[PDB]
Parts: sequence; structure tokens; C-alpha cells
Amino acid sequence: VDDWICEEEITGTDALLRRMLLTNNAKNHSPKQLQEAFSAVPVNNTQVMQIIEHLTLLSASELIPYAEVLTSNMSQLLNSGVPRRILQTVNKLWMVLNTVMPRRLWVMTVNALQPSIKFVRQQKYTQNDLMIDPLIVLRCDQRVHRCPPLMDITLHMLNGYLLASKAYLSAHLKETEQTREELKNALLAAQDSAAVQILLEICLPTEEEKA
Amino acid sequence: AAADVSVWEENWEDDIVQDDFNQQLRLEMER
Amino acid sequence: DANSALMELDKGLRSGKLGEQCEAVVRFPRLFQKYPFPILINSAFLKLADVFRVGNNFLRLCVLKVTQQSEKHLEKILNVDEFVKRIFSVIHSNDPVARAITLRMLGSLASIIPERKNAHHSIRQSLDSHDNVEVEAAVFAAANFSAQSKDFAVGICNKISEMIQGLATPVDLKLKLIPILQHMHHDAILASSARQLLQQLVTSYPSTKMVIVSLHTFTLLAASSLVDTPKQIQLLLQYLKNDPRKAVKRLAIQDLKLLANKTPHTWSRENIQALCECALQTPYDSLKLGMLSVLSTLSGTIAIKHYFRSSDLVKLAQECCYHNNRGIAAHGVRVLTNITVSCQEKDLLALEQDAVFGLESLLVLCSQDDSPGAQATLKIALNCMVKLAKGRPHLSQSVVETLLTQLHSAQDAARILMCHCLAAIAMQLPVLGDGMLGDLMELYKVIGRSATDKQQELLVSLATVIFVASQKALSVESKAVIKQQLESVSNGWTVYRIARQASRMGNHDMAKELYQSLLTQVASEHFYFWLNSLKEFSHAEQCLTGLQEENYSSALSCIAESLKFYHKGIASLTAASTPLNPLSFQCEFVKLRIDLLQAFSQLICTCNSLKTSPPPAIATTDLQRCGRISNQMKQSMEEFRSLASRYGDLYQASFDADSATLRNVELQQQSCLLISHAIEALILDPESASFQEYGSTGTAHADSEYERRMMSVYNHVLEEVESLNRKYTPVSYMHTACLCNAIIALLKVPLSFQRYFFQKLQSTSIKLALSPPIAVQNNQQLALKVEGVVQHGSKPGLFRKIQSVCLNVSSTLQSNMTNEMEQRVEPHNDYFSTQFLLNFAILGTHNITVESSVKDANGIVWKTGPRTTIFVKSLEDPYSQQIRLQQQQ
Repeated sequence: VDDWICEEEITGTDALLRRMLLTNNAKNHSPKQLQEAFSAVPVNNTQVMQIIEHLTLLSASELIPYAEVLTSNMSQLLNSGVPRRILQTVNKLWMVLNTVMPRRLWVMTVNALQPSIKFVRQQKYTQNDLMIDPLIVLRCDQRVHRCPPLMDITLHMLNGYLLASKAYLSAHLKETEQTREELKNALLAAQDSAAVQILLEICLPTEEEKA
Repeated sequence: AAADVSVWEENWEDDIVQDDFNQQLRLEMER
Repeated sequence: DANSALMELDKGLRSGKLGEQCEAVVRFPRLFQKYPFPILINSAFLKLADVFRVGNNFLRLCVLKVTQQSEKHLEKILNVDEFVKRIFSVIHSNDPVARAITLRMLGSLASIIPERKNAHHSIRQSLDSHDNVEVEAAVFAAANFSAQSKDFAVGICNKISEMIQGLATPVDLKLKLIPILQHMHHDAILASSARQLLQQLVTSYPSTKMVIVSLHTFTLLAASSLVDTPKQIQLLLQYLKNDPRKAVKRLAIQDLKLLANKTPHTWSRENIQALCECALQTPYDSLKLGMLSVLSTLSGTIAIKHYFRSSDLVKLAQECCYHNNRGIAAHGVRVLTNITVSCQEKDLLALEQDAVFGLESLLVLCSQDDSPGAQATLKIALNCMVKLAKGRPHLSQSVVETLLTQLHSAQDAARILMCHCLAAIAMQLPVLGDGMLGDLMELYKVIGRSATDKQQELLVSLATVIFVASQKALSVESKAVIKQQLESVSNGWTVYRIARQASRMGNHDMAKELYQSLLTQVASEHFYFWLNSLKEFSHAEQCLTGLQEENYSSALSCIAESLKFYHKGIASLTAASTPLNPLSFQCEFVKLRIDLLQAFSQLICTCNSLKTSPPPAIATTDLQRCGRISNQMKQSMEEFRSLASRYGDLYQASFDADSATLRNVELQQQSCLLISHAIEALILDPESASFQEYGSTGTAHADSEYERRMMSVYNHVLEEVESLNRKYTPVSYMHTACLCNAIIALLKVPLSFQRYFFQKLQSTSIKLALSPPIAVQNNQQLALKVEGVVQHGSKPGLFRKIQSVCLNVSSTLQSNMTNEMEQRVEPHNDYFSTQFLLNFAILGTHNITVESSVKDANGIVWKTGPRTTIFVKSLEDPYSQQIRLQQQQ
């Protein structure tokens, strides 16, 4: 419901701002331009903002082509010194894309938030892999645990994939039928408790934070 | 940001309202 | 049945599987559309609210979507307390998502529960929640409840102010919170405090988003309160002039357009001067176009009269009507046209030709493009030309000449639009029709040779201006049109629409030929009968075109032929009537045309009845001395009066008809009344002829050539009657001559078949479900409740809107009008209900009838709704029967 209720009206400010800011028909802000902004070695967060702030006016349907750009290039946002405005706007656009195409977005986001140490093994998870093992989302880069926007992204994905894994497990049992239900219930309980325990461990301070 | 106005206000050609009788007559006799 | 379907859903909501429950819940609104009565709506909303109470959050969201969809039907719930309380119980849940859904539902239900204190406290408590979804839902609900209830608004304004100005609030929530202040219009002091707060916000939060939301909210608050509106306009003009941000200027333009649409009278001369100066000295064309849109909105209102020499407005309008930008040119020429037609002041007649030439140049600019923006500007220009032709008729010739010259060098869509413009101008001013026939006929010849796809619309438009522009009939032009149709046009629809136009303008021979051609092209037999009936009506109207001025024998023969063809046509039309296409207006209209023609024939016969001499016994002693002719004239007078009454009945049974059809029916009724009055004042009561025929209208502004001909005939007949009032005894041949000449004059103008005869657009009805072979005791008088919903098809109020519904109840025994009673009830959300009390003191069988009538906004009563009847079996109770039997025995 959190993915649906966010589409509900509040006071119509979004419609008014869209009508009065997006009608300048300066549509130069293509996904390619945002990609070039993200790929600049002396990266300019200000220029990055001048694009993505304009994208907050966009509808979810017209925000589709930018998803691979602001998902693939958002491993860079974990680096130090990145403004919280950029991360907040990326979170907002992520929610607006989660309204319209959550499944592909979640897959791209999990594949984008990999730790990327031995990234030649770019482990490209599919929907099936994540539905089997929802704890993959918690095997992200360690910096996501202290990035509240990207942590919020990760928590949305974790909740969604736990529910998806419930559905997938029931479907798989039904398919392989031609007890097992108790095994499924125990597996789902263990999965949810493991997710809770991992999140609680994330809530703990690190030894560095202890120092 | 626009508005619509009709040149002739008793023009019978406007398709603002389509009624069933004229619909089947048109679909039946147009070639 | 309603309850069967409601149970069919109810088993869905009781299944326990989320998919089926959600399916049922979203299936609910279609049920409300099918059965809009409060019993089903009440039961449905109670079970929906129970499901909301016990269901999970997705089911609650589905219920919220249904409630948002059905905000009309929630006034009909009636059982508000239980429904709301079982909805309200979810606000106590620890789940903030459930609380958010409950808050959104309460905001959606705000209209039926204002001043509900627990809901108010819930909003106030959830406003300072720590869950953002709950805070957003609380803001939405606060907006709704401030819109509805004044006490919540005054109780919440301080809290909203402290959250907006509070430094701990993010900018996004501040943006979400500002539009709450637009609902602070309930009190003057509340509105002033909100105004002060909004001023503080615009000065202290000058971001683009924040200032835009704040200025829009201030504009809406000023519109609602309409006391700060002048200084709100001044503030908006200040921001438009001073603030350099294009977005802020664009918002200021939109807000000033809103205020111009809402309160044009409040605009001062200084405000319009400031706006004109801003339009003059701005470099950007989009902003200039916006300000000219505002000024063109203003010029069409009374603000132009308040604005008044060569001022900044006229200078701007003249500069803008020659702009490169087509939209700016259209707005400028619209301003010029509005000034020219609204202000007859002779100090600004120099721009009369500036307006004409600007319109012509805009035609030349827009004709070749064939693009939607160019088509819009072309429509604006042609509407302006139509308005200018009406307002300043001496410019009509130049406008028509420009249109005709531009017709030969324009694209097909542009040609269609200018054909519509020419049709409008020639309908209002038919003298210009003769001057446009040559060009239109030439273009009709050249179009028809290569008419492939888009030229079909062009063909019907050209034929429409040909028929409209032709004051008289057609001899060679008719041959050209028939040849152009038969040569290439296998498109039956084009031929049918052109025949419709021909019968509209009274060219009935052409219509007869085209309808005859259209037979064998249709597949359905009822459409075949409809087209055959149209052909026969066209033939019948063509039959009485050959009427000589004084030949009454030829007139009688022609009316007989017309009546033969009319009877054939009405038999065919009856054969064409089907369910859900009853053609009731057509049948009644042509039946009333068959009458008043055989009534005309009877009056022609009574003209000649004077030649059969009176008896001598009666001749020896004033009106009885005439003999049979006196009683026959009395019968004719009564028949024509009844015909006028029936035409009025057709008029007030035509609530869904366009104005022109109603005016046509009025003309027919007035012809009936004219003949009746002539008979009375010449034969039956010349001493009581009343005052003179002093036409209050005088030179009435007719909307069609048929109107002009009808009123001219009426005026000539009334002049003839007045000059012949007491000059002769009622045995006179001159009275019969005047009456028969009136018949000739009325019939020599061809009948016009109007839009409602062909196209039905509005289609409003009444359902009228009433609570019930029903037994009622003699002592206990019936308690009858009638509920009804007004139905619509597509655009509800296309021609007129229902203001109130009159419910006349009558009772006829032995199935006679023993229980007359009326109740004018205002339907709120297209729904009305009322209770009736019906006495049944007399034992027996009673036929209860309820006939709905509609009182429109103006006040005219229309007899629209069904006269549904129910039968009541009233019998004496066993107690009274036994007591009376024992007492008598």
C-alpha cells in the first residue's frame, strides 16, 4: 500500500508545479545528458542536481527511460561528500519509478548496489534469484548501511522481495505437488526472522563508530 | 493552456454528442 | 435486481481470499451507477465499511478508491453514524498506513460529516505524527475538512501556520501545507489572518516552488473571500511586472486569467493599464501571449466598459494583431473585435477597419497551414468575424467578400471552417446570401470532381452554405448539386447530411430527390422506413409550394395532395419507430403538421361554405343569421385553439431539444393562435377584439430566414385583420377572403425540420422508483414515498439544467382525480425523494398516478418524466367492518 498510497492526492501542489515549470519545453534533459553528468571525472553535483530536480516534475510514465541512468550510476552516490539533496531526490525519483515498474527497478537496483570489490564478477541477479533468496538485497555495499536514502531503497526492496518470496514459495510448492506446507511455513518464518536480525545488526554501531 | 470555441453555434456537423440512431445510420450508409 | 447483485458482491467480500474481496470492492461503483437509490447505496456502504474495519490495508485502499469514486452517492448513505463509527475505529490502529488510509477516507467523507469533533481531533493529532504517510493523509483530510466545516478551519489555521513557519518542517511538507490556507475564507478575520500569513510566506520564502504555491493559494483565497481581490490583482500585477522569473510571471498570468474569468467586474482601470503596460514592454513572446489571453478574456466581459480614446489597450491590441506569432495575433484581433462590437463610441471607429483587415490577414496566415494550432487560431478568427458581422452589420459585406476570396485559395479543413463562418453570417443576415452564391457554387463544382476523403465534410459544408444562402428555391444550382452527388458520391452519409440540411432550410424537392436516392442503400428495415418517411415528408412539403395567392381551389387540391403524402409518411415513420429509438418527437411533430393542414382544409371548406345559403327561418331574426357557417367557424376556432394547446404540449415535452427546434414549435403554435384569433375577431367576437396589434418586439432579431418569414406573415395577417375589424357584418366574403389569404400566406413559406427532428443530444430522463395490486385499509391512509434520479447522456446540461422537480400525484377510482397534490423538490446529486399522503376514504379500487415535471433554471416548466401509475386496492378493515355489521344487525 505504501507504493500505492503515495500516488494519492494531497493538495495539488505537484500538479501546479508541473503545469508551471515543465511547460517551458526545454526538454534537453535526456537520460544521456544525465549519464554524461554522472560520468564526469571532476564530478559536479550541482549540474547533476539541475537535471534530477527537473525530473521530480515528471510523471512516472515519462520517468521510465531515466531508470537505468539513475540506478546504474547511483553506486557513485555512496562516495563521501555527496550532498544529501542529491540522495533525497534520487530516493524520490526511485519511489516514483517504484510506483510504475517495481519489479525491473528492484532487479536493476540490486544489481546496481553490489559491493563491487571484485566487480569483474558483476553478479547479475535476476528476479528468480532474488525471489529465491531475498537476503541478497542485504549483501549490498557496506556504505548503504549509513546512507539513509539508499537504505530506504534497500528496505523497500527487502519488504517487497520477502512478500514475493512468500508468493514464489507457494507457487513452487503447488507446481511440484504433482508436511511440505509446514516446511514452507518454517522456511518463511526463518527467512523473515533472518531479515529482522540482519537489519538489527545494521542498527548496531561499528567498531569505527564505537571509536 | 488553451480553450475551444465553435465558429457556428448551430452547426449540425459537430461530433460533440453522438447518438445511437445516427451512429447506426452512418455506419450503415457510409461508403 | 438491485439486492440480488448486491448479494452477488457480498459473497465476494465474504470469501476471505484477498483477490475476490478486492474484485468485489472495485466492482461496487458500477452497482451505484446501476442502482443509485439510497437503500442499495446505504447497505453497500455499510458492508464496505465493515470490510474496511476488518480488512487488511490493500482492501482498505480499494475501499478508499471506491469512496473517492462515489462522492456523489455518499449523501444518500443516511445511516451516517454507524458507517462513520465503524470507519473511524481504524484510526486507533498502531499501523500508520492503516491510519493514513482512515484519514484519507475521512477526508473523502468530509461532506457528510463536518463538525464531527472526533474526526477533527484525529486530524489534529495525526498532523504532528512522525510517519510521513500519516502526515500527508492528515494534510489531505485537513484540506477537505477546512473546505467543509468552519470550526475546523478556525481551529486548525494556527497549527497550520506554526507547522509552515516552523524551522523543523521540510520544504516539501511546507509546500504541501500552504494550500490549506485557501479554505480560510469562512470569516473575514480568518481570511485577513490567512492573507497576512501568505504575505509573510511570499516575502520570507521566495523560492520558485514556494512563491508559486503561495501566490496560487493567495489567489484562490482572494477569489473565495472576494474582499481582498482588488489588492490581490494588484499584487499579482506587481509580481508579473517585477519578478524576473518566467515561472513566477507565468503563474501570475494564470492567476490573473482565473480572476478575470471569476470577477471581471472588480478590475479597475489602473489594473488593466498595468497589465497592458506589462504586455507592451515584455520581450518574451510566451508571456506576452499569456497576458493577451488575460486581456482577451477581460475584453469579452464588462471590464471593457469600465476601462473606458487611443489608450494603451488599443495600442497594444493594434500592435499585437500584426504580430508574427499567430496566437498573439489571434488574441489581439479578438481584443479589437470585442472593443468594436461592445463599444459603439465614435472616437474609436478608426480601428473598425483595423479589426476587419487584421481578421483577413489572419485568415491568409492560417488557411494554408492545416495544423492544429493554426486551426485553433483560425477558429478564433472566424468566431471573431461572426461576432463582428452581428455587432456591426455594415461590415458584413466586406467580411463575406474576404471569406469568399479566401475560399478559393485555402486548404480543405480551413475551407470547412470558413464555410461554417459563412453559414453563420448568412443565417443571421440572409441578404448577403445572393452575393455569395456564385463563388460557393464554383467551389462546389471544383471540389466534387476530386472529392476523396476529407472533401465529404467539405461537400456537406458547401451544400449547407448553398441552402442557407439561398433565400428562394434552386433551379440550376439544384441540378448542379444533384449531378455532383450522382456522378461520384457513393458515400450515402454525405448525401443524407446534405438532405438533412436541405429539409432544414426548406428545400424540400432536393431533399426528396436525395432521400429517394438513399433508399436501397440501407440494410435495416426501420432505417429504410425512416428514410422513406423523410422522402414522403419532403414530397408533401414540396406539394404545397405551388400555391397561388388567391386561388383557393388550387390551395385545397394542393393541401389534399400534401395530406396524402403526409399520411404515407407518418405510416412509414410509425413503421420506423423501434424501442430505444421511439421517434416520439418526430411522430408528434408530423402528427401536429398533419393537423393544422386538415384544419386548414376544413377552413378552406368553410370559406366556400358561405356560398351555401342560410335558411330563411333563421334569417328572420345576430351571428345566428349567418347559418351553418357561424357554428362551423366556432368549431374551427376551437380546433385551432386545441392545436395551439397541443403544440404547447409538444414544446414542454421537448426538454432535451435545442433552442432552434423550440422556436420552430413556437412559430407553429403562434400560427395556430393567429388563425384562431383571426376567426374570433372577424366572425365570433369583433366587439371584444381587444387592443391593437402593438408589437413590443417591433423589428425582432430573428435567428433564421424561416423566423423572418413567419413573423412577416403574422404581422401582415394581423394588419389585415385590424383593418377589417368592424367594417363588415360576419356574413362577409371579405372575412373569408382574409382568412383564406392567411392560410395561403402561412402555407407558402416552406416548413423547416429542425435539429431535434434528426439528432437527439441531451437525453435526460427520470427513474422514479416509488414504494409499493397493493392492499390499503380504509382508515389508514397510504404513506407513499417516491424517489427518483435524473439520468443523463454524455454532457448533462447541454441546453438547460434541471433546477427543481415537480411531482404531481393524482388518484383515479374504478380503473377520478381525487388526490391532487404537488411537491417541488430540489434534486441534490441528481437525486430527489419525498413522501406523499394519499387519502382512500372511499372504498374500491384506486389508480395512483405520479407524473414528474421539471422546472428549469429560468423557471419554465417541462413535462419530462414518466407518468408511471400503480393500482391500489382499498378495502375496509375487518375491525370496522365487523363493528358496523354488528351495530347494524
